[PDB]
Amino acid sequence: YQLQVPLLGVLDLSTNVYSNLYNWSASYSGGNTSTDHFSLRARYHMKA
Amino acid sequence: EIEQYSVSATYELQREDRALVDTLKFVTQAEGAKQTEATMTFKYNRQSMTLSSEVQIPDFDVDLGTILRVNDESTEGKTSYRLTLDIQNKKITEVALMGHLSCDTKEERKIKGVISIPRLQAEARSEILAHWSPAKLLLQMDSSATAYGSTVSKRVAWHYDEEKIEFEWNTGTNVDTKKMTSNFPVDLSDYP
Amino acid sequence: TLQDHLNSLKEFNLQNMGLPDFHIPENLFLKSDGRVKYTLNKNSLKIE
Repeated sequence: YQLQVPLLGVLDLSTNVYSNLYNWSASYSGGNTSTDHFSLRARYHMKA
Repeated sequence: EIEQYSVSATYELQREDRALVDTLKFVTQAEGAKQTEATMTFKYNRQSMTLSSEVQIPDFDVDLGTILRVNDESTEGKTSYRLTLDIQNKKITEVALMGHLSCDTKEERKIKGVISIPRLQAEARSEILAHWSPAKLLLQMDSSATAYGSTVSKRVAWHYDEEKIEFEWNTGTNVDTKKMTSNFPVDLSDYP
Repeated sequence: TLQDHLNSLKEFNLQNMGLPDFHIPENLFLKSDGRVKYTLNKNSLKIE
């Protein structure tokens, strides 16, 4: 049988907080880069 | 100096060019050389669906004037209106309220609310747009206000696309010490 | 600046309510910058 599966897109998220004496940034990306080629690169980075 | 006292509630249908004003006057006064006219008049423009309330008491310096303006811009293809409110002590608008509605039933839907106070540097802005389309609906949020060195801004935008779904939200609330100090008087007339 | 404030206080003759000297930063910023983005492109994976 033939089935069509929608791709698992790439998820992009980042919240960056900026306050006096403390600037904070968050950035993570998820989701398969290529659903039909099986490429995952999900990465995060938390900085204060 | 006075021959009598009369209190009267006289209605009059007044003409304003095109418009007709259902004017009701309430006046309390002395009659004679001495006039004690304390008048509370209220006027409605039934042709411009506008209400106005007026009061005069010079003994206490009362010359208050309040106007509620409703202007009809509504049509079958566009439901639109423009609301104005003038808070006039001594017939000087020290508080004003305005609204602009422009809703195109096809795609565009605009809502805009404004608050302004000249003497107190108090301004609030609430503006909303919703651009409809059968494929997708586009949303925009605008709400901001400024008063006494404080800036408030709220920016949230969402949009759908077949290729991707995008959402953002930026929150802004900043205060400047010197600017707030200048805007808010830290000095009093007779205090020094 | 509090020294000048005290000098004014010597005669008990101030000009303002309180001390307008500001220790805190002249600019006080508090912000949040968050975003969600996802690539649901219509491409799909065909499976047997």
